[PDB]
Amino acid sequence: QQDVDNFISPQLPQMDWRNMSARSSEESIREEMRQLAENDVMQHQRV
Amino acid sequence: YHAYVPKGASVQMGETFMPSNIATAVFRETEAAAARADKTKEETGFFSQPRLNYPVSSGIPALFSKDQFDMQYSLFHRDVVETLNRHTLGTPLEGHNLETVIRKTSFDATQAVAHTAASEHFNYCFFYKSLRPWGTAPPPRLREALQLQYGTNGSADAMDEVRRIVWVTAASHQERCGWVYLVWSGVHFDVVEFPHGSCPIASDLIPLLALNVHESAYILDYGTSGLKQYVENYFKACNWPLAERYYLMAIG
Amino acid sequence: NAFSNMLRENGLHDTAREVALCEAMNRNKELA
Amino acid sequence: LEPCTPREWLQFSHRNLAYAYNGALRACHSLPSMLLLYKEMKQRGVKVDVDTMNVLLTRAARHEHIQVDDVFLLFDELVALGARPDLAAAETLHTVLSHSASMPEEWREARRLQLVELYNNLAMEEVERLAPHRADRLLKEQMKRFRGNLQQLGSGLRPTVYCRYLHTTHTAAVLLEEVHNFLWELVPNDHPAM
Amino acid sequence: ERSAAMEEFRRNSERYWRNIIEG
Amino acid sequence: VSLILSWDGPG
Amino acid sequence: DTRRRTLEDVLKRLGKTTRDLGSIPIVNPRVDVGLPTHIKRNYQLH
Amino acid sequence: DTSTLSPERVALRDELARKSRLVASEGMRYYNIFWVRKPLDTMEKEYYELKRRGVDHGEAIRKVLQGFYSGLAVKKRVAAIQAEEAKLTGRFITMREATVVLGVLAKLHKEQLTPHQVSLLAKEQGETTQSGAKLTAIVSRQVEVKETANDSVRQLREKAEDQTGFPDWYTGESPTYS
Amino acid sequence: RQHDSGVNQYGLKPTNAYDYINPTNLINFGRGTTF
Amino acid sequence: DIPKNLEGERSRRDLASRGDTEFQALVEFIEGASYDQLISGRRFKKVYDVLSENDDMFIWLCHTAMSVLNPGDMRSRLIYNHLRILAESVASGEMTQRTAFRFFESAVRSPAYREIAKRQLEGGAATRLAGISAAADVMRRMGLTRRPMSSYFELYQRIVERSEAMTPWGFPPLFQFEERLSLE
Amino acid sequence: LRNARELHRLLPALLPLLDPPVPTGASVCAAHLIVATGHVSKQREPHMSNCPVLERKIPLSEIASDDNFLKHPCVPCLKHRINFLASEDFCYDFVERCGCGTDGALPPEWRCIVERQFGSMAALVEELVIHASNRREAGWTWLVYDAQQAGERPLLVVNMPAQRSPLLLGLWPLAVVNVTEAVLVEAVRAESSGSKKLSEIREKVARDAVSRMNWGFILQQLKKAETYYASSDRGEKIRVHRMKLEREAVTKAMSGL
Amino acid sequence: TDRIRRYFRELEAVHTSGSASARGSGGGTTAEHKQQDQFYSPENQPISLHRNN
Amino acid sequence: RVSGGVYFQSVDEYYASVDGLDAEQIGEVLAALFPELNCYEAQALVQRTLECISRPVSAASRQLSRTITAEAVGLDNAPGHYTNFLEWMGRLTETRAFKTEHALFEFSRRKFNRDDVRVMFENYRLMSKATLLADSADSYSHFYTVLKDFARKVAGQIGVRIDEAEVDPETGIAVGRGCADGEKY
Amino acid sequence: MGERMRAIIEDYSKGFGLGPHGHSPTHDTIHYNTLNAEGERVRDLGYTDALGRLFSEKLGDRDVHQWAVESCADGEADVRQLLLSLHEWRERGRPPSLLLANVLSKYLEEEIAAFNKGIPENAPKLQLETSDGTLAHSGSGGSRSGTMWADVDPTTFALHQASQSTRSTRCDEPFILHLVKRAKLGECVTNFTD
Amino acid sequence: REGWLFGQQVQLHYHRFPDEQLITNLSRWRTGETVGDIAMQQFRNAQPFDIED
Ligand SMILES: [Mg+2]
Ligand SMILES: [Zn+2]
Repeated sequence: QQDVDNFISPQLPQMDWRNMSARSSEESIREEMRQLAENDVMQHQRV
Repeated sequence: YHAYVPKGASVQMGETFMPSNIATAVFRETEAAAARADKTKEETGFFSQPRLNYPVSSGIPALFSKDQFDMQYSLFHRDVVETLNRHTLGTPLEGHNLETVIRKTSFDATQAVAHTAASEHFNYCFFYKSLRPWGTAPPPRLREALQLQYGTNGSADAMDEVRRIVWVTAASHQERCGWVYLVWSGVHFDVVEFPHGSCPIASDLIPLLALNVHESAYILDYGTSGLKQYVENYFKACNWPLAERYYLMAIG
Repeated sequence: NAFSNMLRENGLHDTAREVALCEAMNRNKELA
Repeated sequence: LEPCTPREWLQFSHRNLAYAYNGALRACHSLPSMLLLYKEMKQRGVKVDVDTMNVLLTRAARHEHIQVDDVFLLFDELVALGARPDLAAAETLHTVLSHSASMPEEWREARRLQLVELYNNLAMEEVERLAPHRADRLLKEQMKRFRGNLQQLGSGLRPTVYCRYLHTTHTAAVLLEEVHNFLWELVPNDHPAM
Repeated sequence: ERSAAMEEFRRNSERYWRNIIEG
Repeated sequence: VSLILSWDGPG
Repeated sequence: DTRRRTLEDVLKRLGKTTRDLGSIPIVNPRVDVGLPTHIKRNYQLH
Repeated sequence: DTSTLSPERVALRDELARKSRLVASEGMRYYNIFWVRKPLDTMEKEYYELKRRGVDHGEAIRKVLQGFYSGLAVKKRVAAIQAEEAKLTGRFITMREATVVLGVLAKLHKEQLTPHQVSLLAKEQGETTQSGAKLTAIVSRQVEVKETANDSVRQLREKAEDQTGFPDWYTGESPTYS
Repeated sequence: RQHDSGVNQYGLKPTNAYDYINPTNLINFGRGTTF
Repeated sequence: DIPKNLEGERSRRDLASRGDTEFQALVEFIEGASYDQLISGRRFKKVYDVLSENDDMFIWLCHTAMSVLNPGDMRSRLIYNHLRILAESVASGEMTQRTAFRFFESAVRSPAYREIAKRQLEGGAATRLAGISAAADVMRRMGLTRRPMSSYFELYQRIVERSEAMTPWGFPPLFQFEERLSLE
Repeated sequence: LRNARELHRLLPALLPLLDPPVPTGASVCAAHLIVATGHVSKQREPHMSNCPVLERKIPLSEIASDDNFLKHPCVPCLKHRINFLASEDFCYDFVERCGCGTDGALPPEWRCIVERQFGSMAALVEELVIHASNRREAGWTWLVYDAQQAGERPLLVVNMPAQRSPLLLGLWPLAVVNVTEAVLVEAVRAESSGSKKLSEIREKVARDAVSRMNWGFILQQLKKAETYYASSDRGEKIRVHRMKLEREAVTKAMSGL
Repeated sequence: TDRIRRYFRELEAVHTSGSASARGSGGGTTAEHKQQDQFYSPENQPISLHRNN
Repeated sequence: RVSGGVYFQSVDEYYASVDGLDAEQIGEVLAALFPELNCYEAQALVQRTLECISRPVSAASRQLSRTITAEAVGLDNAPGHYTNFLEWMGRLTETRAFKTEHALFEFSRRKFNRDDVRVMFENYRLMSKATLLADSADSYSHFYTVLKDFARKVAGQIGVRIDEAEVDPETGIAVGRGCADGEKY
Repeated sequence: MGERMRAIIEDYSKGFGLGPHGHSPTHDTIHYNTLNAEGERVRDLGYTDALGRLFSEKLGDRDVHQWAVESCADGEADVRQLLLSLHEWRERGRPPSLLLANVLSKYLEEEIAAFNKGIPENAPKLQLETSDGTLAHSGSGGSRSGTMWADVDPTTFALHQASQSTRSTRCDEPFILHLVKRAKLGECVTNFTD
Repeated sequence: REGWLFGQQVQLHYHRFPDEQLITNLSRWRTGETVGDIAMQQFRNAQPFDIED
């Protein structure tokens, strides 16, 4: 059943830096703030 | 009267050398001091700087001037603690041990601020606890353990060899931002270098001695090039029996 | 493997180990 | 506990004490604390296990200043005491072999010979275990493991174990693929082939 | 303490002490 | 061995 | 600990017991050391 | 036991806390940390502050809440700005790498592994991690197709010379050596 | 001590004058009863 | 259960050589595993009774820690000495638990107490740490237990089990302490 | 500051091993040093056996002093020390070119790009200020150009760990601010002098470094950049190198056949 | 709540049996466990423990 | 998402499931994957990740670390020295004496069986009068010597009897006996 | 008997006067030695001179009395005096008499010059100078000897430096036997009262 | 003495004091088991409904 059909792909953190600098711009943080202020509204759901 | 005297000043004898002018200036300063004490009392967060076990009103002997040490204690460190507090409140990390802040912020960005701050706070703490003012002579049991590893066929050669290796590790750290430790891997001794914003507890070693290789630490006294002299002095002032008892507790 | 196998059974492990060490010793400069 | 009353004699055996000691062995994090327990369980007559050999050899080959010679010695002794070497144990020995180039060449070739002997015996025992069940796929994978681990040692499955293997096959495909496998086992991978 | 009397102290003690109380 | 059992050690 | 005689049992077998050595620089009878040693250990006291 | 809180106060800080849970939780998440000032109080203070400058109820409330939120905005902006630096320092990790760590732990568990197999896996992952190349090809025969792989150090090099293959691409001005 | 304050050695300890006159009440009630 | 009297030399000699009774009880229970004896429920009962000899004392302390909203600052030497003395009087039977508890809450603390409490507490429930560190401290400095830890452990444990109970820190006034009718 | 001497002594031991990129020559600019020395693979060049910096026999900063190591150098170590020296003094030098508070003349084009990007000059002032201000460490903070998103965002501000150069990430460096703690310390002690909390003095250094900048220099930087990514041989070198990468994929995939 | 309990009991059950690939002569279970526990029993795979099937 | 539904109560259960795989073994895999990491930090990464997926580890090493920081920080500016009593009260929960106590408490509730008793018994028999006199000094530890394994049991299995063969060397015959009704057969 | 005992002991051992925080040990709201905070503060500091260990280092092994006959030529000073003062300085830690300070100064001058060789300008040096009359080392700033303390009560100091194994035990026994016993039996030989 | 509602001898609650969750969970808290913990947050101060007309 393994044969029929046929995650340790090394990911370096320094290769990602562009996507990190993307989040330091206050567009995206304006966004996170809006997002988080929406979800702070006292949820009654719980599961 | 101790409570009423402000934080910095000393309580001493009247020589009656005071002109009225500076006598009034003093009361002014004291007034402002009361004010800033009132605001510091509310600005106080969860974590706080450690009480020093030894008087630093004069320098730490053979090592630091008053101003060097105090520029560490009351400038960089006190700042690190401000940051740590600012970022450990409003987060799941509120009000836990120094550890479980160090330990649960390990190895990751986006908590990077908290982790750096925390580990810094630790490094400093352990640094102060690592300095005994006039220095100690390293105790027999630790001398024995150290001999079995570093000693090459010489008497307590382990001591000059360890105090050599430390210098080496310090000079081999180029950033001049960070910490040099003597730690116990759990199977052996070794001297490690940690970059700024990393500690032996995050790497789960057990620390014995700390050395501050931040440039800010030796810059007021030994200058830019004076690191060798600095370390050499640190061994005049370091605390060995601490490292020893920690070692023995690690072993059992 | 003729020798050391006999000695291991006949009670000498150390002599057997050293003799096997000596056989491979021989074989090393027989083959190369 | 040494039995006292007959009722306790019925809960007692050496072969089971093996299990107990293996537990107490996996507990200890350092080799030197283990050597005491092993010394004991050796002295008081105790049936010794595959398990005992895995947990001992692994934590011996980890230990920093161990002279490789002693790891091998220890293995052989465990075998003298009636523990059946298995893939895990041998493989640990394989790793131990790779990490020491500091030993003389006669030594390395001696223990290499022994280790190849070992892998071939294991592969044999394994084929004979799996054969009657008509397990063919799984058998094939195990054989791939053995082949692979032997090649790193600069040898391969001997002809004999291949005969024993081939006689036990069921599907035709696997027969021919195994012959194929045997031939490729001899030559390097860049070799001329049709 | 490096004299002969001390060299005699180590081989036989009782004579040493005896002639110390008498002497 | 007599010495090893009987010796004082400073000199 | 050896087969050596202390000053002590020498006293016991002479029937003396520590009061009779009064003009001798020795104080502790149970040590193993010579008279010169005894004199050097107590020297700063007089 | 009698609430020191007058019902107006109750209405106020309760309403503040229902509009945002972060403000409520802040000082006391687990147990009450009582030697630290708390947002709920600070905000009530500057609420009354607004009211006596004649700002009405609703506006004062949304204004104070905005104050807290913009402060929080500053904070978590700093957090990210440092997170960036620390990721390109190389020893810190966000989730997309941690998926690789969990990848390892999962692979180890799924197919029960011998220490040997593990040390092996370690060395060929070292080779992959360092020497490994982008643009790798599969043979479909005639026709062979090349695609894009995972991360490596050699790739990290190639990104530094602008995929030119040369260290000298910067024609700007710098120090010199002779 | 070893047990309750309202029960002495012989049974319930008889505080009111009803128990000194009617000391069945000290030890009996119902079928389910133990000491 | 006739408590002995102290007497002339033999009784004091027997007080001296007494040793640890708590360990003796345990030895004697354990010894029922010897081949020539059985395992006795009586030996175990005697064990139990020596382990729990204090028992209710601990119980009392629980109430002082957990059953009282705002018992002042329990670190201050004053309220601390109140607690100490009352504890030593619950042990040695000089007072009833009820009387000692009603003493403890009615003990003198500080002028305008409630109005100072409005400067700290909202609904008048202080934090319980000072109380437990105090109530362990008293039992340690009083000689209450033969082995030091037992004080702290028992006091802690008994609280942690009650933590899961519905309306855990309130108690009916009649069943809370010694009274004519009791709980099983 | 200046490493020119120690690198003058170190370099001839590096250059025979760098001939992959180019061989021995008279003039080598620190930029090209940094980039050629930038990412070291453990796998190709390891620590040679008896590596004098490995067992802590020699300190890394002293390997320049003794010549026995200069005869048979350990490549990863030499590389690392050279990398540090070259990058660091690239920084100091760069800041002395950007640290000219002489002319208060502000170029029109610089504004033309900046307000397109940020929306004002005050916004850029602020970017540099809060990126320099809040730092995980005392490093340098860079203002650089990147060709990647360049139409969208020409510029960005990166605060680099310690003395690490941005060239290493493929970004074209424009300006730089020195927050290294030598500067914090001497700032603090130049405050107690005349005729205090760290956070705000460090930010004071940030925002008074910004007001001392020389924008013309940044204009020439940015022009050099755009000119460069405009160039033909950029496209050519890209094509030829990627061509190599393809051939290599093909042959490495053919070798197992 | 019970739903959750059952979901995560059967899940790791299916990762005890579903993790069996190299488990045949794999490390994942002890040799002594091969000895004792590889036999049908009330906890392992009973026939039925109950009357009236 | 990664492993599917693998879950484990603690770290050593994971180390149970992989069987013979330790911290640093994996530590080498992660020291290869993330290049710039140290060798210590590589293992550390593993431990931190496991400990996030499950509870933290129970170890003497971690205990020592905790003690060390607790005493590196010292006194605090909290009013009652609050976080310090937190610290100290927590610390004594992992003490030897506290564990002894927990054992004695569980004992009081009859949570043991006969075998635990005979185990306690033979643990007792092993002491000399001198060992008692030395361990009655702490007024606790002898309770630990006796109760050790019961304690280890509270805070923390032979399957079937495998014998040797009983056979006549000569005739190769073995002898068993069955019965029913105690009499009839 | 017990309670009376405790009462007496608690009463005789109670402190009085004013502590570093300005209040009595029995003061209502404010406290001393919280959670053995001073005990630990002594633990990690330790009571010792820098001069003490410089001396004990240079002298090393050789006989105290021998050195004291050396350092005095026939005419220098009474050996009894400097012997007394040395004994009172090493154990029973005290300020050294200016006799002992002059002797030590002209003995240890190279180790003191070497300990003083790298020091920055505004930091404490180590100097033996009696230019001022008094010996109390709270007077010098603690810069006279290497002492961090104004006063340490003799008994406690002695227990401390004797808890340091470097303090020389008499060992009138056979040497090797003494050391062997110390290794095999440990110091836990006195755990037993028998 | 009686409550009005159902005649209870106590005033109803679940929790009372600020520390009880912490103090109960203490070794967990030092451990750092409780960091992301949502059970010690959600219900820590939770009190009964008002069941009253
Ligand atoms: Mg009825
Ligand atoms: Zn190297």
